[PDB]
Amino acid sequence: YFQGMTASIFSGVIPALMTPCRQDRTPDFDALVRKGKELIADGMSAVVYCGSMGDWPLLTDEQRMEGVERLVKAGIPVIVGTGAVNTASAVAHAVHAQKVGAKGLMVIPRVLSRGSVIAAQKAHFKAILSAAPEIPAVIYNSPYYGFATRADLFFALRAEHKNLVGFKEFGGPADMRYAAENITSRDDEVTLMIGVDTAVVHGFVNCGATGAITGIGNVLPKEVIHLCKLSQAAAKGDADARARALELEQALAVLSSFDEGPDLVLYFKYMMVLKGDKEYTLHFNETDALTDSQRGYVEAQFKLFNSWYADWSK
Amino acid sequence: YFQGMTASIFSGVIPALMTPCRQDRTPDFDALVRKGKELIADGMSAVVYCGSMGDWPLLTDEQRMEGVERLVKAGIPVIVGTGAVNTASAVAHAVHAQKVGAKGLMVIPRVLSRGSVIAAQKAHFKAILSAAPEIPAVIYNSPYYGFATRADLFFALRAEHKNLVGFKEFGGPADMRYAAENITSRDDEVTLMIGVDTAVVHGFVNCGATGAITGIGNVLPKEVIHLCKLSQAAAKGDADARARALELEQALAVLSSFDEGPDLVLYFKYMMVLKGDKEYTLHFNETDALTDSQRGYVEAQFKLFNSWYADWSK
Amino acid sequence: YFQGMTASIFSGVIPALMTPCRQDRTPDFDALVRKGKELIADGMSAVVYCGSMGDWPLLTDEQRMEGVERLVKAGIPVIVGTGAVNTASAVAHAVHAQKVGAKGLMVIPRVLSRGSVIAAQKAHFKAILSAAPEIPAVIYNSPYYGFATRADLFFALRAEHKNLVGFKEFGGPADMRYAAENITSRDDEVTLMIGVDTAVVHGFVNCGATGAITGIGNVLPKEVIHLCKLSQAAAKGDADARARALELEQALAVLSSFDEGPDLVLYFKYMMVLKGDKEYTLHFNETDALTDSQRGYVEAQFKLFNSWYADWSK
Amino acid sequence: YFQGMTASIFSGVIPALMTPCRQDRTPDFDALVRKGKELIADGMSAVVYCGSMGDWPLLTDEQRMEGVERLVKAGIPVIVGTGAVNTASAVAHAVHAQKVGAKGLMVIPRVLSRGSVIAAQKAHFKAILSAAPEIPAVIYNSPYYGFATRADLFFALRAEHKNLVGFKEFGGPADMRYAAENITSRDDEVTLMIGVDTAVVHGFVNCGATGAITGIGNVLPKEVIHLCKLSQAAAKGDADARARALELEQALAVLSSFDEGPDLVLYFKYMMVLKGDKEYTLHFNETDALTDSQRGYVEAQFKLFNSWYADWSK
Amino acid sequence: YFQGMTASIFSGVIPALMTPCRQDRTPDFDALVRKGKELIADGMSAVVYCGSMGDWPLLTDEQRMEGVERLVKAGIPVIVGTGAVNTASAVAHAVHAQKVGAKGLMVIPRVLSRGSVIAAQKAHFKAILSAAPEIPAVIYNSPYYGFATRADLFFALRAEHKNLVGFKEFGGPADMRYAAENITSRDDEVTLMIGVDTAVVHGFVNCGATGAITGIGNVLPKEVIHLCKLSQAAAKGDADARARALELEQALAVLSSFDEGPDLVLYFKYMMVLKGDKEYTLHFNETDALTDSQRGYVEAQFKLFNSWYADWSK
Amino acid sequence: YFQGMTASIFSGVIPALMTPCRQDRTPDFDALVRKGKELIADGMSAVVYCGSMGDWPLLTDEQRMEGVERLVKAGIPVIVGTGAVNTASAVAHAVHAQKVGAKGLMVIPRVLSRGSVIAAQKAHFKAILSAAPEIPAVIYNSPYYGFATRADLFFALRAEHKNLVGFKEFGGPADMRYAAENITSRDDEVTLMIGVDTAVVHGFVNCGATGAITGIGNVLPKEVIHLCKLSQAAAKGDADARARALELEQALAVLSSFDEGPDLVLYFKYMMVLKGDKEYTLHFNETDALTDSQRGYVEAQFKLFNSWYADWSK
Ligand SMILES: [Mg+2]
Ligand SMILES: [Mg+2]
Ligand SMILES: [Mg+2]
Ligand SMILES: [Mg+2]
Ligand SMILES: [Mg+2]
Ligand SMILES: [Mg+2]
Ligand SMILES: [Mg+2]
Ligand SMILES: [Mg+2]
Ligand SMILES: [Mg+2]
Ligand SMILES: [Mg+2]
Ligand SMILES: [Mg+2]
Ligand SMILES: [Mg+2]
Repeated sequence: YFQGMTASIFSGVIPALMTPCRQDRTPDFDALVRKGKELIADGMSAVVYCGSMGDWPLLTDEQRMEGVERLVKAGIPVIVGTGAVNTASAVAHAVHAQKVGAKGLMVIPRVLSRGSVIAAQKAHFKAILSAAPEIPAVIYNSPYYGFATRADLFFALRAEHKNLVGFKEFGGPADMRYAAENITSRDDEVTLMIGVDTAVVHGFVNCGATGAITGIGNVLPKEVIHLCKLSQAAAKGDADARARALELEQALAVLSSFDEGPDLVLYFKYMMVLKGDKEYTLHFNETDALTDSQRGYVEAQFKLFNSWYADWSK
Repeated sequence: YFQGMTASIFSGVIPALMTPCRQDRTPDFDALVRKGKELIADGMSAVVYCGSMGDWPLLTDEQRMEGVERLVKAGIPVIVGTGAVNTASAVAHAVHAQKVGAKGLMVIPRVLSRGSVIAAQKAHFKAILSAAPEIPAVIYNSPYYGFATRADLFFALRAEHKNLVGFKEFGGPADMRYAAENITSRDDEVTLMIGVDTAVVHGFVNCGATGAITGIGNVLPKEVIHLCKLSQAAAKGDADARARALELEQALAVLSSFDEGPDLVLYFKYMMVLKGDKEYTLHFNETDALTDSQRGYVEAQFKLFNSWYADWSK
Repeated sequence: YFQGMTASIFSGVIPALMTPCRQDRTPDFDALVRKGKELIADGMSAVVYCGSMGDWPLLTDEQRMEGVERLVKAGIPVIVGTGAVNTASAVAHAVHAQKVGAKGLMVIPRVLSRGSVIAAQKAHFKAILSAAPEIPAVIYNSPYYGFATRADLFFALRAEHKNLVGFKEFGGPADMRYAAENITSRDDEVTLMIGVDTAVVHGFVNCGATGAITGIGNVLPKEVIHLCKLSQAAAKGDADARARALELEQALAVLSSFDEGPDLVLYFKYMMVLKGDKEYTLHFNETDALTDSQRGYVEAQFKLFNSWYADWSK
Repeated sequence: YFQGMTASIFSGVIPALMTPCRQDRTPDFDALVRKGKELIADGMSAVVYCGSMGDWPLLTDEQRMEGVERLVKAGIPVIVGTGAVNTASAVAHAVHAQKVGAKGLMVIPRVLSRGSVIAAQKAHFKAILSAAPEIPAVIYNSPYYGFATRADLFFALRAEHKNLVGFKEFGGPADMRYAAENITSRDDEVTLMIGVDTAVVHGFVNCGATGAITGIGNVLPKEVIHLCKLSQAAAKGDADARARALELEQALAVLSSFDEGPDLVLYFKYMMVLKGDKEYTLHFNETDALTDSQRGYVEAQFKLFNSWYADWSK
Repeated sequence: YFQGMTASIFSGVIPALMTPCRQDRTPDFDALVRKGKELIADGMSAVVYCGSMGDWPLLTDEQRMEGVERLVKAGIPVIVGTGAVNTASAVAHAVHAQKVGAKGLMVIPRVLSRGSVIAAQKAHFKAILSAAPEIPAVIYNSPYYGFATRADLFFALRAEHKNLVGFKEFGGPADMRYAAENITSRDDEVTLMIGVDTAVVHGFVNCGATGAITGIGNVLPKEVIHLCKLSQAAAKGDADARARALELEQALAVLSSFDEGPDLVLYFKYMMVLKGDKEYTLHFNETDALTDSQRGYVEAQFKLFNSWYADWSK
Repeated sequence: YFQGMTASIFSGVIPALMTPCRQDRTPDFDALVRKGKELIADGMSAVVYCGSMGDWPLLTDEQRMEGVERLVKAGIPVIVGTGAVNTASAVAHAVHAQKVGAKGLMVIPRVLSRGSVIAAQKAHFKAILSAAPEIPAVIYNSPYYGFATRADLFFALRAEHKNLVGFKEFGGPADMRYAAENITSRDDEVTLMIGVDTAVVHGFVNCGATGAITGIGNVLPKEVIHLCKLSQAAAKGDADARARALELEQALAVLSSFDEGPDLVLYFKYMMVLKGDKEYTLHFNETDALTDSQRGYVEAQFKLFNSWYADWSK
């Protein structure tokens, strides 16, 4: 067992953090650290930085690494996102993760060049995995990449890279089932992570997931934790917990579905604003903004969810 | 605000009326008016005539306008359907609607000629909208037409046509979400209408709809109203109402699904017959009829729904 | 044999005529008759009126019948299009065709109401076929209608309706193959008609077609006739004719492809204008018009085709 | 009525039996008979042998017929599966079924040669049906076969073959709806059978099914029977039964979904093993086996279902 | 090199033989041998027996092996088809092939049970390959099987089975390109075989194929050989040969396309009949027959091809 | 007219240059400039740098700008590619293009963040266009981006950005037709560019293209120029040129098709190597390499094309 005696960095409820943007459009790292600390205190187990929720394409590799360092310095368990323009850059994020003392590695597929090519993905994964060989790793899988990591690739990688311990799935319930049935269900150290906000109950109950990366949990941490706890109890055969998890998931479905689309950072930042956190007002691109109707729509759905939850929870 | 002080013609529960057919296959307008009056008295807010439920392709433009006049004369709030073989005919339905004192306009896409062409749809909508500029209007959207009205078109039309106040969606939950997110959720006079019998809870709860056009509500008015009232309460955050709305919707799903297919008039007329309204026995085409198995199937599903509802409702 | 001793109305090259529109937007029937007479004189065998090329949805049933009468009175062999808003109207076009002395009937599927329902299409076809039992008939088949007439339906109809002698196919080469293999290749009176401008060589050579309805042949009658004659010779095993037919078809492909889309009347009218026939300038809907780029594009493709043909033909 | 006074062989809950495999990889018929007897005693109404659950492709026609005979000799009502490499072999299974005294016939489409050809399927069905004209028959319908039996074929067959009394559907809820609406809902002797483990509630409640063939019911007979009884009560309008049926179906969904895929025999045998029936350890092909992860996954889902059911059921 | 000094059994033009059927519907092996001898004498290099062209599903394993033996005894180089109901039966065809002295092995994917499962296909291929380890082998690839052999599988098999020397592709030009680019183009003993009648020019010219299995070449051996010789010359950069190959392929396309569909044996037998070989009149299933229209269609296309070729060839 | 008196930078044949990689994996700019100079001397009109052919994702923004400067300094007309990780970076490429004296701008859609969102693409295009307002610009359109620039967007941009003069299309013949019909065929300064190696004849002849960006033209400049010259002559109605262009295009089709897939840089570099230019041996990622079979396949297709062309060209 790679992590030995310590509880896995890939278990529990883990927010993918947004990167607060100043008026000058540079990242507010004090605010990032504060939010990170707050979310751990609410019951989250770790954070992910800097992933797509954190606006990685819009920040330099150096900005991201400064962020990671600040979060790690502050005592927050960090899983480092390695999304990058090229392999060399992904690799440098992983080197830095190990150097700085991050607790985990999120290994993202190659983009922009040969993205569909399985042999190129294998070499890219291997480059990243061997760059931080002491840091436990998950592979991120998603239909977005034009490519799917299957059992044969996963285990070929794991044969050479013992730090590969998990699989994070973004795609639908069917893709999750495939991963649970064929990759993550041996009696071993390999675990499945839920990787989209809309697949919580399916992941915990039907797929034996042990952890979940959350976008909406930045905004509704207590409520998302409550869902995961119901799901976990349901996964032990608790009938009442299963029924309650399904209702809470249904109520949370609209707001969670923003995670599935291209505007997830715009939608989740604006919800942070509605919760009163005005550091989430601006975007790194000056012209990126929800429209009037989009705003109206989130406002109504956020109001409806909080009203529902207040009623349902007692 | 276009309608000013009066409650919107596009709110509440609105049946699309069927046109009763005599033995000589001409329309029974006394029966249409009687049914209209009855449905308003059951709690419906307005009616639609003459739409696809009313067999518009099978009736002359003149027959339809006689119908509209009778309904309007009788005190029933009428939303006029403008479905037509060509723009000139659609336009004449709209002129007549304004002349006669109808309360609303359902603006249907061009058919048969250039149906997929967005520029032609724009000109057609504009022709209809400006034909009845004093009558509040909704655009009907449906995958049937080979074409989708998007936010950019809707608002370009609205810039020139202030009577355009609503959007009615027939397509799936995804198409409804798009309309709610991008068209109907500004803090303005623009509202979303549910436009298929199977999308009630999603429309009210998830999409902020304010009204619903109903086919099955001709047959089960009290029960469909009950669903809409549960949904409306659910949309305010009532947990118990949400759970009850989902069960009633599930129970009503088979019968409502007849609205989605090509035989909706055959299925809904025959249900009217089973409820005891024998003016709904015949069709305008002599050869149009449910088959023996189709009849058996509606009979069993109608029996099952009424039995279920009697049990569930107390 | 239904037509007995006379050559089939469904053989040869047959234009679907456009309906010239006056400044007052009413049909110019003198111009329609003149064009009809001209096209027969160029080598066409018959005409179709009033089909989708003739703007049927935009004209009243009465306007169409006046047109048909004028063409028939003038000595032009006419195949009557029965496209209509309903069965009763289709039926009245067929009654009128027989009354007036038209030579053939194009039987169009039911639209707008139950269009996908095979049983309803059967009853509609039967209604039309028995309305003009003395007039030889073809069924029009197209993916547009949401429905396909298959061998079993065709032959069930033919068992009761001996005037059904042909099958006209608009869909792709695959749909044509199905019709040739399973419907039209018995040693009988049943023939296949080419029903889209882009399928000439395939229809004659690969599918044993005996006639072709043409849109672009209104504009380029000599050149389309030349293609059909090459194809006919190719269908007898002439190697040189086959090679020449393929080159002419390739050269004609862009211009012919306008037949496949929603703007065919706009594109073919404008080509008539470019050929110098200014009676084809206007459309029945005032707002229907090719855009500036569309015009530029037809102008360039028309120039290129005529230049090519002048060079290629000697 | 073909079966006259006796209750239909196609009603109730009917397992498709697996064929236990010895160490020498020959079938254990004592074990098959014992399991059959046990399942009837648990409340099952009949069995199916030898279908795809019974590994038909892996056993000789003679092995299958020995099995059928043993089950019939033991007093178990048997529906004989006629899946075969060719029509002649299918026919010999049907001759043998009638000879031996089997109570029903499952008529499987032609495979391997002309599988998509409706005319060939008709002749094949007719061959099988007339081979055992005294034995009540159902046609098996499935997207697997590249082909669908529609109402017109079903009833053309039934006109000549009065022993055809039922329709078994494997495909989705939509395919079941089509069969219920158009084939099985006349007031006649014709019934619908549920033919995939995942469509129980839909089949009984929404489609008027009267019987269900089950794979998972070999393993969880009491629990599957409990679902069918809830569904049957729900189909009479019992609101409480409907709600309970939906929860039990949801809980059973993962395990039932193994029926939908290519590994159903591997998954259901291994569950039999986990229930303690070690005669289900081996497969006819030596190399056919669940992987380590697949095993882990069934183990966890089986544990979770039993835990859930123990809690939910009181 | 596995075949050492001898020319590969997988090069040249190779008919998949049909099995002539007597009046008693048993195979006519004298006629099979005679046809085989004739085709070798016309320039074919080998034959395939018993594949789908030979009606394998309709014949017992023993009938097939008798056929193979007769062909081998007569001096004809035979590639044995291993299509079968199960692995054990496929394996026995391969054992028999080696025993009897067949020159090659066509390795067909598992059907009917686990057909889509790559791991099961691997084990099946391995079973067959090791059953006849002295006989050179190709793997048959086709979209029919619900499964594709990719480079990784091919080469994993080849590492353990040195008799695997070729790849036969039935699917489209794209699937052929994949095989040429990734499997068959190393400077090694591994060759690509064309495996559908419609892909000859693409296979030889664009994909570096070295041999072709032919259905229509049973009927038109000289003409198919002529195409392959043009293609082979084209593949060496001969411009004139390339242009001629494309014309002959186009002329042969309709007749060759019968190979792509479910009726290939019906279509190719009937062509054998039209060529005057009346041993090809009947089918193993009494009810399998081309319809009247299908017959008419082949008759016309066969006439047209022979007429064309007589003209084109001088 | 934006470019005034000078010939458009977007006409003629324009290679997208590859970036030669040293043993230390840094770019060889001397070699890039030399190749650029050579290609202009062979008849190319301009070059594109740094696009996807130039490995843009693998090079820093600074490396790219050094390249652009070197090419511009050397007298080569350069169209600058603006593909980038974010808008700010795209913008800096455009600022630099104008500063340095590049002759044109290739405007690439936003990637990685909001790629499918049309409103975000509009703002991105506007940012780039206004960054280099003096430099003539084309928008690159491709299905890759999850998004299509349509006529309405193009012309809305052009209303504010007079330097937008062209449209470059990568997608299929259908997407090219749409652009020719609706965007580029007004009598204005707006031109269509061919943007994939496989669409040359269609672009020039059928779509009125005036220029072509080429990948394979780096390798076969004379032969690609010869195709474009035939196509240009064909576009003036030259019959002989049209026939010759089609044969040369067919011969070049395999090699050109490498442009359509993910390995285009690997395939085109290796062809440069086969032509004897060994500066194209290595890749920026050490592990990126054609496989043995891929190499074999390009070697055979390159040999076949040169042999064919030597024969065909006299
Ligand atoms: Mg990456
Ligand atoms: Mg595990
Ligand atoms: Mg309309
Ligand atoms: Mg609004
Ligand atoms: Mg019609
Ligand atoms: Mg015929
Ligand atoms: Mg069978
Ligand atoms: Mg029945
Ligand atoms: Mg096999
Ligand atoms: Mg090789
Ligand atoms: Mg970009
Ligand atoms: Mg222009």
